[PDB]
Amino acid sequence: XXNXXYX
Amino acid sequence: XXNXXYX
Amino acid sequence: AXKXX
Amino acid sequence: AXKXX
Ligand SMILES: *[C@@H]1O[C@H](CO)[C@@H](O)[C@H](O)[C@H]1O[C@H]1C[C@](C)(N)[C@@H](O)[C@H](C)O1
Ligand SMILES: *[C@@H]1O[C@H](CO)[C@@H](O)[C@H](O)[C@H]1O[C@H]1C[C@](C)(N)[C@@H](O)[C@H](C)O1
Ligand SMILES: *[C@H]1C[C@](C)(N)[C@@H](O)[C@H](C)O1
Ligand SMILES: *[C@H]1C[C@](C)(N)[C@@H](O)[C@H](C)O1
Repeated sequence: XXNXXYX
Repeated sequence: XXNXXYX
Repeated sequence: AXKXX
Repeated sequence: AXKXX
């Protein structure tokens, strides 16, 4: 990952 | 808020 | 709820 | 490391 969300 | 990121 | 990474 | 919310 390395990003986030939330999807 | 209520969403995420990371911006 | 709370997808992500 | 986590701008968000
Ligand atoms: C989400 O980010 C905000 C801003 O930095 C933090 O205050 C919060 O701790 C963080 O939420 C964490 C903990 C949680 C709400 N239980 C999880 O659902 C979330 C994905 O991560
Ligand atoms: C998501 O990132 C925020 C900012 O660093 C943390 O506060 C939060 O603990 C983190 O959420 C945790 C728990 C999770 C949502 N189930 C995991 O998918 C995530 C990687 O770590
Ligand atoms: C969350 C993770 C990220 C997208 N790599 C970073 O740039 C942001 C500020 O925090
Ligand atoms: C993160 C927060 C959110 C956008 N409200 C939720 O729908 C997602 C699945 O988790």
